[PDB]
Amino acid sequence: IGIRLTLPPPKVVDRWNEKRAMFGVYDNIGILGNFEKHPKELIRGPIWLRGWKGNELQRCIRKRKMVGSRMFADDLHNLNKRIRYLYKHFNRHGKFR
Amino acid sequence: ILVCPPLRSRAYTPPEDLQSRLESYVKEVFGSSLPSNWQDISLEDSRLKFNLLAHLADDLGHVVPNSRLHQMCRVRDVLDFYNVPIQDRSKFDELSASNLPPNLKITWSY
Amino acid sequence: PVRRSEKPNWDYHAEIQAFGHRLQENFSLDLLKTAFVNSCYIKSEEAKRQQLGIE
Amino acid sequence: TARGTPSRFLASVLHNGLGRYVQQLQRLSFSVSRDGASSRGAREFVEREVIDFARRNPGVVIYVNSRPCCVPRVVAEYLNGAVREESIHCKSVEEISTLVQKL
Amino acid sequence: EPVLRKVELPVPTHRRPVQAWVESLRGFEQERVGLADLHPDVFATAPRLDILHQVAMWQKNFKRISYAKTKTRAEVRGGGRKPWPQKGTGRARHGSIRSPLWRGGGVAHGPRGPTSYYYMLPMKVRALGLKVALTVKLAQDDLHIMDSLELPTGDPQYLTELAHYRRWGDSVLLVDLTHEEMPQSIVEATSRLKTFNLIPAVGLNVHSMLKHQTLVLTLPTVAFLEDKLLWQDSRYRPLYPFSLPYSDFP
Ligand SMILES: [Mg+2]
Ligand SMILES: [Mg+2]
Ligand SMILES: [Mg+2]
Ligand SMILES: [Mg+2]
Repeated sequence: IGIRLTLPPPKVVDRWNEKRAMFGVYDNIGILGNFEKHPKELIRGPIWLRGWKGNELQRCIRKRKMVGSRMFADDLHNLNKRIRYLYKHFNRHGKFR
Repeated sequence: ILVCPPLRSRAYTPPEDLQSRLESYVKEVFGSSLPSNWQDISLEDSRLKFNLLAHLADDLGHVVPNSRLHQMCRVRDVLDFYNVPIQDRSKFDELSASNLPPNLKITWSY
Repeated sequence: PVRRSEKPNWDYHAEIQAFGHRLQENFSLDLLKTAFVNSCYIKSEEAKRQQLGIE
Repeated sequence: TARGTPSRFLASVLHNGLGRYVQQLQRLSFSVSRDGASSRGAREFVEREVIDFARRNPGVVIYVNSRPCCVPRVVAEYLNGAVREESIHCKSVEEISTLVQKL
Repeated sequence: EPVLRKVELPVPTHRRPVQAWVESLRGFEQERVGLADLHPDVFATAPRLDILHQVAMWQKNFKRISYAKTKTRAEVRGGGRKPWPQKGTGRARHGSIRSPLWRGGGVAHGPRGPTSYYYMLPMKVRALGLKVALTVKLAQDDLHIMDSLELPTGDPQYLTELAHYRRWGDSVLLVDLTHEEMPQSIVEATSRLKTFNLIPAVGLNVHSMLKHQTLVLTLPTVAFLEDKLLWQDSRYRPLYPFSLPYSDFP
C-alpha cells in the first residue's frame, strides 16, 4: 500500500507576506531611474552566474574558471570529471548531427 | 476624532427635474446665454468642466468615473450619463426579488 | 434510513404543490394538507409537547 | 463488459403511458459557488435558465444551495427513490442545460 | 480653488488627452479636489494582455536561481569495483553499484547545479508593459491620483477606514516619488499595515500593480511616469549604454 491513511495537516500560507508583497519592487529600475543600474544587478546568487543563463557544460566551465581556484579538492575533482564527461557527451553522442 | 462617517449606497435614480436642474447649473457655472443649443457646448476648459461635474456630484450623489470622465465632450454626454441609473443590491437580493416560481427555492450559506 | 423530511434539501409547501402538479390535477391545498396528517402523528406530537410541557 | 455488470429487464416504473403520463423527476438540488472559477457555467445557469426550466415542467422542485465548493454538483431524485448525483464542474451553459434536460 | 494638471509633453495632433479626478487624503471624504488630464499615449494605449503576460512572467522568472542538485552516478560515495563478475553467477550483469538502477544509486537525469533562468526582454517591451498596465488600471476605474499623500493623524485605522469608505479595495499600492520626500504621516501609517504598500516611483512594476487591487499615484509621480515612459517613443539606437553622458539625456 502506498497511500496515506489520514489527510495531511493544513498548509497555511501567508499571501500578504513581507517577501511576497514587495516582490518585483526595484525591478524596472533602469528604465525609470535613468539607467544608473541594470536589473541584473538586483540578482543575488552565486558569484559566477549573476546575469548569465548558460548550458550545463557552460555553467560548469564558467564555475571552474571564476571560482575553481578556491574550491575544495573533492569538489574540484568532481567538476573536472563532470566537464570531461559533458564534453564527451555533447560533442560525440546524440541525435541530430 | 474623525472616525467613521457611514458608507453610502451606490444605487441611483435620476430625478424628474433633471433638465431644469442642468440648465440652472449651466447658467450658474458658465455665466453665458442659452442662445440656441445649451446641450451642445463643449467642456474642453477644464476649470468649467470641474466646476460643473463637482457641483453635480455634490448635489446628486453619483460621480462620473474616470473611464467615463474621458468620454464627456458635450453637456449632452453628462445628460446621457445621468439617465443611466444603476442599482447596488446583491445578487441574491436581486434574484429572490425576481418572479420566482413556486417550485424554486434558493439559500445562501454566506 | 431517515425520512426525506429530515434530510437537508426539503420544503413542505413546494413538495405539496409539486405533488399536485405532477399528477396533472388541481387540489385545493388545504384539503391535501388535511389528508396528509395522521391520527397517530397528532397523538405523538401532543405527547412530545406534553413530555416537554410546551403549550 | 456485460458479464461483469448487473442487468435488468426493460420495464416501465408504474405503467406511465397507459393512463396519464407523470413526470418521473422529483427534485434537482444545485450547489454552486459564489467565488470560484469552477462554478462559472453553473453561476450563469442560475442567472438565466433555471427560472425558465422551473416554469417549463412544474412537477420538479429545484433548490440552489449556494455553498463554498470546489466542485459544483446537481442531485436528481426520482419518484421510485433513486438518487443520481452529477458534477457540473467547469462546464458551459449549454452543457449544463443539456444535462438537466436529460435528467 | 481647483487643482488642474495639464500635460506638458507634446500630444499627437489627433488623440485628445484622457482625464482623471484629483483626490486627497487630508480629509475623510475629500475626493474631487481638482481634475487632471493624462497623456493618452501612456494612459490610453491598447489593452494588450499578451504584453502583460510577457512582462509578468519575465519579472517572476528572471531573478530565479534554483539551488536544486543531486549526485550523479560518479559523485555518490564508493561504487568502485565490479560486483559479481560478468559470466560466472546467475545474477544480472552489473558493472558498479551506485548505478541509477540500484537502491542508493545516483540519479540519471536529475537537477544539476545552481541553475539560472535569466533573460531580458527588450526595454521597449517592458516600458510598453508598464504603459499597458497603467491603462488597464485606469479603464477599469481602479486608478486614483492624489495631490499629495498626507494624512491628518498617521494611524492605520484612519487609513483603512478611508479606503473602506471610498470603496477602493482590499489591497492598494500607494506610490510617491524619490523616497525622501515621503512625509512622516503616511510612512508611520502604512509601516504596520499588511495589504497597503508604499513604494518610491522608481519601484513601479507590473507585478505589484497586478497583485494589488487599486493603485494610487501622485501628481509629481504621474508627470515623472509620463516623462520616463514617453522617452522610449522618439528615441534613437543606443550607440553605448545610456548611463554615459549623451548631451540631451541627464
Ligand atoms: Mg567512481
Ligand atoms: Mg564496466
Ligand atoms: Mg543517493
Ligand atoms: Mg544509504
